[PDB]
Amino acid sequence: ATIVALKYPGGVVMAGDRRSTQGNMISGRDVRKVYITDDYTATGIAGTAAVAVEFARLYAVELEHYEKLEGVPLTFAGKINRLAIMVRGNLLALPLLAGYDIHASDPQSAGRIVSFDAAGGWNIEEEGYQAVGSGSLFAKSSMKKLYSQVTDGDSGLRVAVEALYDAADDDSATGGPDLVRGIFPTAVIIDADGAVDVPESRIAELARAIIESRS
Amino acid sequence: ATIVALKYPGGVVMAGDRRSTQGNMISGRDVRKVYITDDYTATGIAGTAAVAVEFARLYAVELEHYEKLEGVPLTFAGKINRLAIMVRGNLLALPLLAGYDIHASDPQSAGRIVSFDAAGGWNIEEEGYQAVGSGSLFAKSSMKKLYSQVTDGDSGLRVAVEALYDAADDDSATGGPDLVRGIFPTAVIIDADGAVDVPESRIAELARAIIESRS
Amino acid sequence: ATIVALKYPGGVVMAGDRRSTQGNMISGRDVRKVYITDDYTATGIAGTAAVAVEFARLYAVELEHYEKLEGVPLTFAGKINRLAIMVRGNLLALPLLAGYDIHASDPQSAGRIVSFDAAGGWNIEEEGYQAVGSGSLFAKSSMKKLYSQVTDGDSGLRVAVEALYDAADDDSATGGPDLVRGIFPTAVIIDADGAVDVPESRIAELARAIIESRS
Amino acid sequence: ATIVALKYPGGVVMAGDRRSTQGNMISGRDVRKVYITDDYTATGIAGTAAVAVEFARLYAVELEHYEKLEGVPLTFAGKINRLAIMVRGNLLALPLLAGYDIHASDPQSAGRIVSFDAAGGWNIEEEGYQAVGSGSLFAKSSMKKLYSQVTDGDSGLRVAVEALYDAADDDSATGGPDLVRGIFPTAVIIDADGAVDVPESRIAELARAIIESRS
Amino acid sequence: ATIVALKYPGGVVMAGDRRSTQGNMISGRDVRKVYITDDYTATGIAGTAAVAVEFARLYAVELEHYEKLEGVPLTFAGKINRLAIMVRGNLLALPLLAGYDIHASDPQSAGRIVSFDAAGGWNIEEEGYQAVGSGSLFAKSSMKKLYSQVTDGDSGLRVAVEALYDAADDDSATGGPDLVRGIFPTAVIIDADGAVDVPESRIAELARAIIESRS
Amino acid sequence: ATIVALKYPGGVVMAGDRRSTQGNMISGRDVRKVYITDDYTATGIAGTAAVAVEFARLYAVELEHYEKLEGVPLTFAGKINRLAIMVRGNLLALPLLAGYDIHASDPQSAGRIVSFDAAGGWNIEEEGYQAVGSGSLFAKSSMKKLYSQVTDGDSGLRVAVEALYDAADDDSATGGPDLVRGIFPTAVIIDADGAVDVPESRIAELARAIIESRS
Amino acid sequence: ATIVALKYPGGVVMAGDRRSTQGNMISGRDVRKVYITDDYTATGIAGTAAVAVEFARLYAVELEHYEKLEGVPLTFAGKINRLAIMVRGNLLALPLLAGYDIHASDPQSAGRIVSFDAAGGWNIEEEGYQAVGSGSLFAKSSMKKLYSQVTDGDSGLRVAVEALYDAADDDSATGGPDLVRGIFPTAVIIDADGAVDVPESRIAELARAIIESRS
Amino acid sequence: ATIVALKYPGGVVMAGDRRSTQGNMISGRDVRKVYITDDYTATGIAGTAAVAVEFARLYAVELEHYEKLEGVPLTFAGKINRLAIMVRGNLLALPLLAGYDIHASDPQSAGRIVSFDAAGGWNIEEEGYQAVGSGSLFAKSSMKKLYSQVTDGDSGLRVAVEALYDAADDDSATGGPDLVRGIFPTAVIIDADGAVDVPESRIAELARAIIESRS
Amino acid sequence: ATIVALKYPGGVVMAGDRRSTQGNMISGRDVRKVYITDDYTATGIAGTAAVAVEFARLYAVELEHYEKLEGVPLTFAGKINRLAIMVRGNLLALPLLAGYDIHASDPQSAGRIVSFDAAGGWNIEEEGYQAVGSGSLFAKSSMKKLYSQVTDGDSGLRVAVEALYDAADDDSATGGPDLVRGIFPTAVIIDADGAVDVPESRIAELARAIIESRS
Repeated sequence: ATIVALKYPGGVVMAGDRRSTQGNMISGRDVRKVYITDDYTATGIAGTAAVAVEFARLYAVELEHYEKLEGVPLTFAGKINRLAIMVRGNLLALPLLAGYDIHASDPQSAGRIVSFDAAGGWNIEEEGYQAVGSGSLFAKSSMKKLYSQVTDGDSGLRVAVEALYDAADDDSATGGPDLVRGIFPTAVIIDADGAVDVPESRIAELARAIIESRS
Repeated sequence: ATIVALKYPGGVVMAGDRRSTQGNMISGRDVRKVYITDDYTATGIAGTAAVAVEFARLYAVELEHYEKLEGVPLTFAGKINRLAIMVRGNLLALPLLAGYDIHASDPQSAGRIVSFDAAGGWNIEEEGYQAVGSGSLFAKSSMKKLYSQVTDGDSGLRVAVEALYDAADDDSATGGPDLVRGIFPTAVIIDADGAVDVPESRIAELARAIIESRS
Repeated sequence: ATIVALKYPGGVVMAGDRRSTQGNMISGRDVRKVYITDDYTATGIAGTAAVAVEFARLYAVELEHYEKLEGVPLTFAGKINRLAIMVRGNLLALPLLAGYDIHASDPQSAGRIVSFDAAGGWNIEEEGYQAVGSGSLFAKSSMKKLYSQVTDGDSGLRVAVEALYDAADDDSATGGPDLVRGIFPTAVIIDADGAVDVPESRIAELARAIIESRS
Repeated sequence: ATIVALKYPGGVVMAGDRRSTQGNMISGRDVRKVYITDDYTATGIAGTAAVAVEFARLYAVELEHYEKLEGVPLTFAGKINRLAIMVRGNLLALPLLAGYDIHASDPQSAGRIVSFDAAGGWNIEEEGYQAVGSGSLFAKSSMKKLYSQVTDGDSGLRVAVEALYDAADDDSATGGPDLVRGIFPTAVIIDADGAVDVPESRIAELARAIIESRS
Repeated sequence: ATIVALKYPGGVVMAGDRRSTQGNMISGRDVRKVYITDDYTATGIAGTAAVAVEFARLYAVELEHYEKLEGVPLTFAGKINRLAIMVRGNLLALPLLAGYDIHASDPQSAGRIVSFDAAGGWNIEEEGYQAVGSGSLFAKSSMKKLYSQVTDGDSGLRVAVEALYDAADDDSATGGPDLVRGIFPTAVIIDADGAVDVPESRIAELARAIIESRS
Repeated sequence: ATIVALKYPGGVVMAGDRRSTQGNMISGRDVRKVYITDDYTATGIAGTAAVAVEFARLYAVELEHYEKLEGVPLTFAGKINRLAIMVRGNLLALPLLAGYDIHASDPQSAGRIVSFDAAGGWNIEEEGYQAVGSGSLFAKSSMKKLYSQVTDGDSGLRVAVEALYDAADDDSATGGPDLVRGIFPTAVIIDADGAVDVPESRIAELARAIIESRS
Repeated sequence: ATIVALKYPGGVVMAGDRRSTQGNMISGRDVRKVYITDDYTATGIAGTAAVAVEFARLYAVELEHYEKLEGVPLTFAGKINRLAIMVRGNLLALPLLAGYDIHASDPQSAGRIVSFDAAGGWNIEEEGYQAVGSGSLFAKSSMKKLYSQVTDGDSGLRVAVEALYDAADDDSATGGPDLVRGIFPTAVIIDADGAVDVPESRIAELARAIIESRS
Repeated sequence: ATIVALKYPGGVVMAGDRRSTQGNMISGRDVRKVYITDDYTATGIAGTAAVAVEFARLYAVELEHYEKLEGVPLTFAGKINRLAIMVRGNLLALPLLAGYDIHASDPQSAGRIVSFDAAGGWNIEEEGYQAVGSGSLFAKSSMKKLYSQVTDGDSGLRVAVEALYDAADDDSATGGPDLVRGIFPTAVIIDADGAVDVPESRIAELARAIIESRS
Repeated sequence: ATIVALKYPGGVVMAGDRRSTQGNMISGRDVRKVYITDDYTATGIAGTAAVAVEFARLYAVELEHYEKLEGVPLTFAGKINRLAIMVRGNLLALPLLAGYDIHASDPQSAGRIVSFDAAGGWNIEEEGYQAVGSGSLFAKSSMKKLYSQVTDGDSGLRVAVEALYDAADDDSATGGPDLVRGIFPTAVIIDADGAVDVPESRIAELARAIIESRS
């Protein structure tokens, strides 16, 4: 499994693969690993569907509990602090966080990426892209060369899909586009208007274009 | 990796995949695992290309040494005896042997399949098909249902390619047809006229037909 | 032991074998491993009769306690949540859940199958069939080829019995139809009218027909 | 696997099952475990076909080497001595030996059964029957009650087949009569005229009669 | 030690041996291992006299406590549930339970046998006989052949004594009839009129008849 | 197993039991553990029949080789020296040696008993009796009280049989007189005229008399 | 150390040795190991004086506490139950209990002997004698032959002293009569009139007579 | 350390870094890891200078010994066979081989790359580029995107230097261009005219251009 | 076991006990542990009779071999050198050596005692007495007080017997005078006329006198 997040002017994009395996045997085919936990925040865990969905549900419940109790949503700094408490208490796969900062001075530079290390410490990415999972190295090396082509949301989505394809090309634990069954990776786009899921047809067309170009 | 061999009236077919990995990382893309070691005998080892090619070279050298020394090729019973000595001396992956018995009373029932267990003991298959490797179980379960359709060499080749596809569908260590790079599994057909390699275009067309049917 | 569940238009079917062993010695001959725990829900545990019956009794008591306390039966989403709490608390063999969703928009697509992994996480099957136990791989590989013939309840029952037969054919820990003692596998069918046990004579006739066809 | 040998007036009978497994998975279906190594001697090893056939071949070669060198066949006492040397050198499964003593004073009491323990020591049976393998206990307990019915070769063969059936009934590693595939146990009868293999039709009829009686 | 229980029309019988040893040395000669814990229920533990008598005393105290508190004896289903709680709490040798169901629809089919596995799970026997202990296998194999002769209480008692004799014949940890000291196995018969101990003279005569027949 | 040897005026007697077991299961019923290896010497090994018979054969071959080479039998001191070399080379059960010294000054005090310890050192008994095996302690304690009644060969034989009975009474690994099958212990008597085997009828009558007296 | 207790008509006797050692070095010379804990009950522990005296003191305090609280002495069945609770709580050497049952129907058969195994379970002796300690086997084997001579208290005392002498003769950890220092074993006799200590002169005379007879 | 080799039309290029470390401490600054061992063959070992230089010297001595003995240089197939013998004998770091095949039918497709796995098996690269060492993954991922720009020797050299820079950017064990000390990576170019070392000024200019472009 | 040697004017005396045990059980009663290996030399090993007698035989054979080869007996210095070679080669119990030096300048000071440590090094005693074995400490402490009374051979013998008695009084592994069986310790006296064994009656009288004095 591999989850990739990269920043573009005016927002941030997130995507993940759809494969879960027990060693050398394929366990699932349409595993969803990216979820929307808030109006301006999405999370992703590289692992089984159950762990990721439980983590997303717990984070959403915590955020909504604070929101209902105090009547105001938490600041982005406070959102990261609560997430790290949950990660430390659990310990395991580590989560990836991407969101939008609506209180930032510059709207064009408001997208954020947060990563947690093995020890549970959180770091804020400054290179504009981050990948986690087994194929994280290949995806990051691909984004290193492909990040110069990102200028808007569509370019960022294309680059993320290409990074996922490159990661799946070199890792057997990551699944590539399934053009026989029709199962493509899921993506989430967060901007000033909020976090929205990308429709499967645009994902499908981008994957088909990348596959045709690679031939 | 998975190597499948099945018997058809008047001969026998053998095929193998083209993937080698170090755990979760793909190492090779066009690995050849089936070789022709005699005029009426082919062998296959599920593993790296180097081990398989060295084993095939050693077996061919031994057979040719006996042939040149005594002026007559060994009997099929004597060929199996020498192979088991080589397997026992080495110990590891285990080989698969398929050949044609030209001294058999019935030419239509002359194809043979030989398998070696972990302890090194050899067994002669009587069910008409055999598969070895990590995806051997899935391939054998597929041939269990698909063996009723085998009536000639082409039907056997189609069934073998379908078995390889089914094995690759459930195992991440076995590679399926590569329709982007153009790398398809290798096959060997042995009949009364001798062992011959199958051209890559017929392999390609059968793989394409199977993929289209599966969609 | 092997428990197989597959979906058909308008419902879902579940079946299991009748063998329990201590290693290489047969312990029981008429072990029941599928139980009805609710009007629209059945469960199955691959193991001894005592563990399965205790699990079914506990689940039924929990469901009935909530039903009597709140006056309304739990939703299907809430039923899975309570079951996962019980599985996590115990840890062991893992359960298989099949039920009918009466609140679904499409009645023809209301059957559900739920599986729990080793870590205790629950997953909802989307491929239409699922098998658990020691012979799960063979049963799943058989259903992979036989699922195209399922169009109603009787077809699904035939396919499930054939899958159980194929699983018992390759595994020594799973028992096949006993035509001398008269012990055949047990099956449960859940539809819009509720969960009902299948009579032993229809099971017997289907097993006899399959055995005759295999000869 | 289980090999049973019992004495009848004027000879001795030997039989074995046709199942080989790797733990809980069935490996073979028509494994032969009883072989004729001399004109008045047969042997049987509970295990894989390769080990048993190699042991029989080695024993036959040794016996024939002595026979050709000295011009006279070895005495029965000398045959056991050479066999124990081979067993000790190897060490593992242990062999079972049955033969006819043509130099005995009483022709009716000439059948012999020899067993080797774990330490490699040989013992001559005096209770008239002996069983080795995983299901040896059940077979011996069955022969304990069924030995009173043995009065000739046919009665002994029936009792041996019934003992094999009883052993397979309680052990999952021993295979019973296959009335679908048509694979029945192999038997060898040794008398004053020499050791002969029993035809498969008489085996089949006895198995069918026993199965019908058990119903 | 070995405890055997078998069902006959209108009741059930239970018997056990009278030997306790510390490895290869005999410790006791007249150990009693079967006790009456209720008007329609008896239990037996294969082990030392102290453990069995303490278990029987505890079970009787629990049953009588419930009987005095609620004024009505427990149902047979409730009696098994309380016994399993005691077995689980202790963990060891495992108990054997035999009793009469006075609320059953058919009086002739009211005898019950309950067995507990190593994990502590309880199972209800359906084959009509059950044996526990070190010589359980031999006793069960003997009852397999001798169960066709059971038609009343006396026939069942004879078959149970013969099973105990056969178990003691092959196991050194089980004691046979002592015709020098005069110590014979103890038996308990439960019918519609209640559980009663069998007098030692009928046990003695049956043992003497069996010994004479075996000579 | 237990082997007992005691001295009487003018000779020495030796006897052993007829039981061999693998732990708690009886392996043999008529095991012979005492053999005659010379005209004035017998040996006995507590263990399986194969080890004892091989040891006796080797000792006899060594003695006969020296006798044929030098033309004169070895002295009793030289016989013990060669036996200790064989015991040390092997290392295991330890042997017991009893013989007659024809060169002794006093014919009435010529019987000898030799015992080997765990370290392999040999000792000459001076208390007049010695027992080896698992039940050696009970047999020796019985002979301690019963040695005052030995005045000739028949008295010594009776005392030896009684010692064997007492040893079997307290040890489960030693077999007592079998009055159903008719298997009684074997005995050897060595005097000035040589070593002779005792007929089974005198053994049988002495065992029957002892059993009757014990009742 | 060895403690021996045997029953005679109308009572019971108990005796023990006077040696305590730390391995191969003698620690004490006049250790007392038998104590009177009640009017009709005595106990003995094979070990150091401190442990035995503390155990006797605790048992006496418990018995007297119940006697003073309820005004009536405990029944013999209740006395054993309290003792087993003390033994189980401690866990070690195991105690030996001998007493008189004044409520028994037959006064001549009122003596009782109770033994505790390693697991802490109590057993009531029925063979009339029991010995515990390191030399228990020799003492029991001696009493086996010497029990036929017991007809009154004096005969039982003589037999007990002889058993102690025989146990000390074969065990280095048990001390025999000291005719230089004047230290002889201690004995306790319990009858209908109560438990009384035997004077040292009668012990001394019996030991001297036994020693003279043995010479 | 990282060694990269890639093929261009009419030849092949090889390059390596100049860093050797003991864990986290830098050991060397100008380590040479690529050597010319023949007129048409160069080798490279990722490790210390001593091991690489000894390996190159041994390979050159072996090749020259065969050349002088037989008067003709070895074929490319024979050169690989001798190298694998040396690798197997040593076992450790694994070598990388690049050379020119002058007997190939197509001069433009004559460059060869050979890699040895951990087990010592040799493989011939078909993807046109190969990298070994600690930073091999990053270098290979960089060449994956940069291989489309290779059309001649200079383009291949630029791509190799860029791959080395990318590998050093992500790995702390690989050294990048030293613009203060003046130490740049070493490169070897093999073509139809033979293997030649690249001058340090062209390496320096390419490194400077890449660094300027990256800024 | 304990062996004591002490010097008196004009010679030296040596004595040892007659007990051999396996832990807490007595093995022998008349074990001899002191032997005469030369005309002026005796040795003693604390252990089993077999080891001591074999050591004495080997030493005597070596001494006699040198004596016959060279025609002159070895010097006392050369005798110790050969003994140490034998001790070192064996490695275990350690020997004690006592002898007479006939070439000494002072005949009254010619007795010698040699001791070997655990490492095998030999030392010559200068305190006039030495004891080895388990009870060596007690014997040495007794001789420390009793050495002032030694003035001739008889006084030394009395002191040695008293030391043995004191050693046996405190150690359970050493046997004291047996006044019932008549087994007393063995002693050897070496003087100018040679080494001679002490008759058993003088040993007996000295032991009786010591025992009477101790009372």
